[PDB]
Amino acid sequence: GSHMKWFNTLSHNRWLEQETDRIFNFGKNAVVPTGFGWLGNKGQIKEEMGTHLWITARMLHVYSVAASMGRPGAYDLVDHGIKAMNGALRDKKYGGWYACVNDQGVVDASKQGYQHFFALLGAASAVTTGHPEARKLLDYTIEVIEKYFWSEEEQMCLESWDEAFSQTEDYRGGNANMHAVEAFLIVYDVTHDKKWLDRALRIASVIIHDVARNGDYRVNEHFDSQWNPIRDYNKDNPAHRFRAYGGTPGAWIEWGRLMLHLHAALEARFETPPAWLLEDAKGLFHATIRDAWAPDGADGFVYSVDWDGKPIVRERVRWPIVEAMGTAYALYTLTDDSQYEEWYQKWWDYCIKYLMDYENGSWWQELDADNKVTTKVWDGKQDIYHLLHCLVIPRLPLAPGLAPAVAAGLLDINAK
Amino acid sequence: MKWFNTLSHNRWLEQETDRIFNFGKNAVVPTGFGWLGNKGQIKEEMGTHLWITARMLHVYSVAASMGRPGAYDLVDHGIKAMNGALRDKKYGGWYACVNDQGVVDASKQGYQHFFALLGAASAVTTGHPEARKLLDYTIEVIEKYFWSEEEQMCLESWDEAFSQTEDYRGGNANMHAVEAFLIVYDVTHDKKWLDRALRIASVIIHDVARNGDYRVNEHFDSQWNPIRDYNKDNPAHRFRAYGGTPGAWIEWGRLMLHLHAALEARFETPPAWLLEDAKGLFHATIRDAWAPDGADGFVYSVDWDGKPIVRERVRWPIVEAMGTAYALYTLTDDSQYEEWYQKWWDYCIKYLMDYENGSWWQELDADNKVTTKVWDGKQDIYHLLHCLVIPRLPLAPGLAPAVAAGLLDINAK
Amino acid sequence: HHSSGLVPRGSHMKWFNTLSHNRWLEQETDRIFNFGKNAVVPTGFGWLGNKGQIKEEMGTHLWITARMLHVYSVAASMGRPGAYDLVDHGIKAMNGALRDKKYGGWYACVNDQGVVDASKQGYQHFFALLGAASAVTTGHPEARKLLDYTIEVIEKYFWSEEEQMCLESWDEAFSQTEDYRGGNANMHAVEAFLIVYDVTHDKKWLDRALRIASVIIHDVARNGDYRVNEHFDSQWNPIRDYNKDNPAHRFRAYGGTPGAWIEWGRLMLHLHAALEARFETPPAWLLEDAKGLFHATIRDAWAPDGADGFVYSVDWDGKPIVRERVRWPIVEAMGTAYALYTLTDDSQYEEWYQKWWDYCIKYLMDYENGSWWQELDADNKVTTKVWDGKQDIYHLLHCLVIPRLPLAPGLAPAVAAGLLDINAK
Amino acid sequence: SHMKWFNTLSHNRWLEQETDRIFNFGKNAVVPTGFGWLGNKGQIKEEMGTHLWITARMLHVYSVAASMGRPGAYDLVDHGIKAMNGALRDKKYGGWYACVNDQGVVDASKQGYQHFFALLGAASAVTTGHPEARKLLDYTIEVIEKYFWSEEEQMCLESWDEAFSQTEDYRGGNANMHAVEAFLIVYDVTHDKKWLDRALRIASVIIHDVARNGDYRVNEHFDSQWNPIRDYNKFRAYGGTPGAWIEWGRLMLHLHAALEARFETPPAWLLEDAKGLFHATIRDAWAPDGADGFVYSVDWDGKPIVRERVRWPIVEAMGTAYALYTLTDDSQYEEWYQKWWDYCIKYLMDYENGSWWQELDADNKVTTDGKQDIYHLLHCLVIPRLPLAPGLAPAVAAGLLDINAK
Ligand SMILES: O=S(=O)(O)C[C@H]1O[C@](O)(CO)[C@@H](O)[C@@H]1O
Ligand SMILES: O=S(=O)(O)C[C@H]1O[C@](O)(CO)[C@@H](O)[C@@H]1O
Ligand SMILES: O=S(=O)(O)C[C@H]1O[C@](O)(CO)[C@@H](O)[C@@H]1O
Ligand SMILES: O=S(=O)(O)C[C@H]1O[C@](O)(CO)[C@@H](O)[C@@H]1O
Repeated sequence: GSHMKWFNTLSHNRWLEQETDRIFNFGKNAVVPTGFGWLGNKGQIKEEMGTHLWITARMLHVYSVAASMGRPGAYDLVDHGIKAMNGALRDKKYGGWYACVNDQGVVDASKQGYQHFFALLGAASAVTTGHPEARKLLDYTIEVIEKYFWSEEEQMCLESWDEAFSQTEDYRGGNANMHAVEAFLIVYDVTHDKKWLDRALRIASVIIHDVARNGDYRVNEHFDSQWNPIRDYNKDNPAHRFRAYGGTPGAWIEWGRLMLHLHAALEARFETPPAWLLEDAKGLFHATIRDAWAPDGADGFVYSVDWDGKPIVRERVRWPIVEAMGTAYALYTLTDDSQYEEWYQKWWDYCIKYLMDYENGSWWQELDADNKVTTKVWDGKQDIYHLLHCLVIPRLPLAPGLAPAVAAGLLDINAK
Repeated sequence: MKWFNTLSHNRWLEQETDRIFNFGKNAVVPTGFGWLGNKGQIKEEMGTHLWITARMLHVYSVAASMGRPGAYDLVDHGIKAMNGALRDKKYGGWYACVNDQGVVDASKQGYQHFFALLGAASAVTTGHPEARKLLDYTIEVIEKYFWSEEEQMCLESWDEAFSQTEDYRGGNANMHAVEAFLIVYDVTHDKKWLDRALRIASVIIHDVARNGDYRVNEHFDSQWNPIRDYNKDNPAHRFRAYGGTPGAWIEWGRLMLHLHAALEARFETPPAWLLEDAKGLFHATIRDAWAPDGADGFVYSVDWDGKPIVRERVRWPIVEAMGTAYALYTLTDDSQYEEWYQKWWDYCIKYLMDYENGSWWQELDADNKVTTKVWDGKQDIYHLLHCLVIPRLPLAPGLAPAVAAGLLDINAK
Repeated sequence: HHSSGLVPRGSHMKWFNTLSHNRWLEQETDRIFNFGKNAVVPTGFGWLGNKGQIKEEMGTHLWITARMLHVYSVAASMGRPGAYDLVDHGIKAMNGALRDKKYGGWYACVNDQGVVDASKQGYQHFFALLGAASAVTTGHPEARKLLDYTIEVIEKYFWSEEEQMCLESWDEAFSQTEDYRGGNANMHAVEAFLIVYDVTHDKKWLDRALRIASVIIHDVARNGDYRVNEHFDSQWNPIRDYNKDNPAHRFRAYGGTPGAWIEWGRLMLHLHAALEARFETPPAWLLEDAKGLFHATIRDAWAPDGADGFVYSVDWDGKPIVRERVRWPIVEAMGTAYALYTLTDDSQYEEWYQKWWDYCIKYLMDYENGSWWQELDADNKVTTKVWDGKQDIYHLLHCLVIPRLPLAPGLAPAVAAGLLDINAK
Repeated sequence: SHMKWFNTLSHNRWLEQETDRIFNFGKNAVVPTGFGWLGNKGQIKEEMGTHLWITARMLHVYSVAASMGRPGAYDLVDHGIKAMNGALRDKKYGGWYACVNDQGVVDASKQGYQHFFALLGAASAVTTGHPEARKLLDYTIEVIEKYFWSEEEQMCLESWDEAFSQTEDYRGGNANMHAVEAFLIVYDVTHDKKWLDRALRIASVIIHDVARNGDYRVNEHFDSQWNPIRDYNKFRAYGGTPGAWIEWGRLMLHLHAALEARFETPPAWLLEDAKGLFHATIRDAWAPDGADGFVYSVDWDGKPIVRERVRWPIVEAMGTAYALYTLTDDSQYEEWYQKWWDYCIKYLMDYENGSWWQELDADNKVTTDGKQDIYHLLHCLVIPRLPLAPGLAPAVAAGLLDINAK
């Protein structure tokens, strides 16, 4: 009919900032002596879940952004995060970080690559605040990543180890490798050591440009030690929180945004990006809508699909649509194609209608196939890190990345 | 009195910038850029110099990003010249000087090769389709012959065939290496270019200059020991003056503040000596070389006691001083730096700016009357961007990248 | 839609919507305004030569007088002292010696002694309409009365309700109309109607503009590979061979005039933008055909003969006939590049704009004698063949002012509404 | 429609570029004793010597140029301050000789109107922060308070002999008007309210009492008891100088704006009388004789006497149009400003020989002593780019150029 304009309007960006403050305030209750706890549906700590590395590292990242946004108390949460990464979570005998601890000791002693890449992101985002211990934490995290999680032999990321780093898992994961790309982008932004961007491009070339593109942009996540897909992985456990059977369309559209951050990093240094970053980001965006948007007679993104693109887990988890909104912004920024803003607007309307929770705080984690609140895949409201991708990313250029851009004063730079 | 970051001052700067861009256009010759005389006509006897051709490529890259019609054509002409008669097809790199008949000076001058690197890196910011290929080639030549991994410093020069390197190491060539490396960093975001820049500055400024009351030693032997008496018999050399060249001291200061700004832009604490030594160089330049002989202006050279030797006021030292005043003001907010900038602007319009014949005079005598002694014509406009465009831009990224990124007047109201 | 003639680029050099480029444009605009001021004569605006002197032998043309009224309306809204006096002079000339007191409308040409050419030229009357509508944006107290009069003349003699198209010309007495229908007159009708719409919001002006474009572009031009047919008989059938014996005509060249093709493109994008400004989805053929015209203009007329520049005319196979580089075609091309960039965000249109700007300063701009050359030979050296002097500055606002403004409302309205550099940083 | 110029960046860019043309013309006036008298080709007329009023005005002009970021301007401020501390300065009796040259004193008289320009020049120079400016202002204030501001009359005196032994048996609107102009800027660089109190008092006597009661025809010539001399001279034209009427209007609006800037309700008569003066100036002096332009003087019936179009009256009219527009938002004031700009480029501006003509005949053709002033031109070139408070030099120094423009 005509173009309703939200992107780069101060009116929309004011609404985003005020929702951002609501989300920052919800996450503050997660402070526990050993790091950040697991928030439930009323913003209370679920003490039985203990202190997870992935949640502690994500909150360190989140409050780095909040601190650069000039929020009192955020810097204290960054300081608390860095103390936790130097304290109870840190394995003093073998190095790196336990997956989960509590006041009594270690709950899960395993060394999870997924969670270590979030440690790297958290440390790199914390660097943007100039916290005096942030750069030392990043340098240590880099040594752990290069010793145990980045393989020079495979030129890809490993998945996990036992406590003692004696045996690595006979498995390679798209999820851990995707969050490696995310962390590497920010490590690049705070080092300009080229190898971080080279590693990110290489990971995307293998998982997206080779495997995903050849399967109609259905991202394969599960691989053996020779980087062959395991198509049947977790067939008996399809609703796994991190390793769902088949395809996780939320992850496809997230890969898209990350490859546009890579594209934008190359353009920021006056370098023509390879054409496949934008072509594949478009392919992933359109595949996500083709297979996973309202495929079953109601609005929303399903959690998982088979290799034919037919839904398996039909629950609407929060993070897939949040990532979709981030990618819509990134594609709009690089194409000026108004279809991407229309999707962003449609998804915002769905989010306030079904996911946003003004009564109990933050957003619901999970809805059923009719978009009614449920508990099946998940349990509580333990994450706010994804929400910055629909609340803060649309206020920033695509280079440098989220925490660096906010710290460089770039919030609303393109808005009038 | 407020000039820095005012649109009124920056409008005056842009209008003078257009006058300078217009003057340089007449330097176009088939083999690159010629040597302009005092009326902006080509001095054909000087032929086509690599340093002038590379500098004009840089200048018209900035002009093109400023939206000036014709500038991009000059960028195109510059890149063709760097792929044409100046390029040594047998041994690689570039001849120092050519003309329409062939090679005039076949030597491989590091000073001039670092300007080739700056020119190629600035040209990349225009997106000219051959710029990146020229930069990649220039990088290979620099890393093969001019950056020494053994010394972690820049060599000076070679014969045509790259068979023997000069038994000499130079502050001047190493300073213009730092200048080029900053822009290579801005168009690669490969930290090794900034690591090299920091290392060069640590040796020439933080070690030697600081220990001599910030009187920069420029002349070294192959083991990086100072030759204090170098060119005693030829004190007014255009590139290697006897003793200290205070214009170079204050220029080193600005370059170290660009390095500082690059490190802060990626959330890295710059070493404290970049700002401390930039201040030391700025104050030493004023102490020894500003009105040291009973009249305003910066002398060309001083002895190791800081007393003038060549008392002629060459154009580029005061232009560089004005750039450094801006950079120090930007990092300190100390209004003494703006006072110096304003005082130097008043001197420049009174004695150096030439509205009748175009551009600025290259050289004045000890009473600030136009002269010919050290120099001959108006062959440079590259230095003028440091007092005309730099004060309109942040210190990171560098000049050509910042203009191309839309940052002109970003801090002004 | 991709044309030959650009080397692909490694990064985006940004000029459009930069205050640095727009400052360069404004300073060139002031140089052009200053050149036109010497054209003031008692009966209107004279014909300026290569040194900015009046060529008195050419007398006072309606088309030049009406164009200068339009130009100084823009200058007046830009806050230039003296411009409003030239608008006042223009309106007095349109109410004085040029005006036919017996039959109405305006003589084509007068001088201090009387009428030189008494004919009633539609081409020139549509410039009278544009001039009056642009003058309205200044609020000159006689402008609205001049527009109302001009509208009456246009609706009586030049817009045909029967054909739903514009007629070409009449004798002095409006007794017989020319056995000819012209793309050129109809194109400048569209241009004028856009501005009449902007100062009336009487829908019929935009309806008439859309209708004219639907016939000359969407029907005839599109079916001939976007080679605009300009010459028609009274039944609107093409006369393909028109002026075969007089191929270098200043207004009615034999075959196709690619400058006019790319100009049609920009006008259709002003029409598109007028519809979007009132929250109405424009028909898709306005943008599709503007792209077709832009790419056809480059295909047939850009550097077809071993040197840069736009040739004046091509035959129906796209073979150049008049190879001289006249000023206005590349100026219009630059305007259309801006309009297409604004609606597509396709950087190929900015690259063409930048390439054409580089050509203009190299070969057309005349800093020594003033303004720009009117005409170059096939090697881009100054010549005299099609034209004679520097009688026009109206086209130059399309590459100097249009790139500083939104596409709606039109040129004079947008400047008067404070929109200069609204999108620039 | 309204054609919009005021507060548009497009118009203000045209104004700044003309301002630079005017700054460049004045630079040739530098002589060792101060600022010389420029002729019609921008050459020094050496026979005219160094006038106090011209030297003080150029000090003011290059203070504005220096705050505008023009290289060379600050050197001219420094030169101006040195001239006010050198040969112009009476070392024996204090204040400044009216005219000197390289050899010595040409006119030793102590002219009030020229001393108030010395005060304006010193106050404008203070806004540059030149280290000798404040000392020059403090000295100038002492001379003004000793000899030119009368605590007894609460008005300004006109002139004295060299030795300050006898004051002239005359009181003038012109000296008192330029006192108001200087006092406004002294207020802006001291925030001592007494300068604004004195300005309001001067205006209350010359405008609110006498001018208002005579249909806003300002009486300029008074005896020592401040009674009008209507017949005087059957700088001191017989009858009314309408240029001065409209100038008084702008100055009272600067006074109004200074009071509003410190949250003080200005008396209603400042705006009412500025409007009265503006409309009286149009009524009697705009195109009163069959051709465009402002005549120089009129009789007490408002009929022209001296029909020459001098440059400064229309320049001041343009300043007042801006000030009235700023306080009323009445577009009639912008229409007058636009009409006067069109007249100025057509008849006064001289692109061939530089600057503007000083004087035209009754048919607006140039007529027959040079182009010795550029100070008035800032009132139509810079004032329309600034708020009405603080005043011209302070506002530019505070970064307020184009603050209201888009
Ligand atoms: O954010 S949570 O929803 O609590 C955890 C999810 O983050 C992802 O890696 C998405 O990229 C999922 O695999 C996790 O379940
Ligand atoms: O620019 S010129 O004056 O032509 C040359 C000077 O540039 C410098 O390297 C300064 O950075 C001098 O040594 C050259 O003479
Ligand atoms: O502007 S001029 O070159 O003098 C006249 C041209 O304008 C056109 O109508 C193009 O739109 C041509 O037909 C005229 O020759
Ligand atoms: O500026 S000049 O025209 O040279 C001098 C005039 O200034 C006034 O004081 C106007 O306010 C007049 O009395 C002078 O003649």
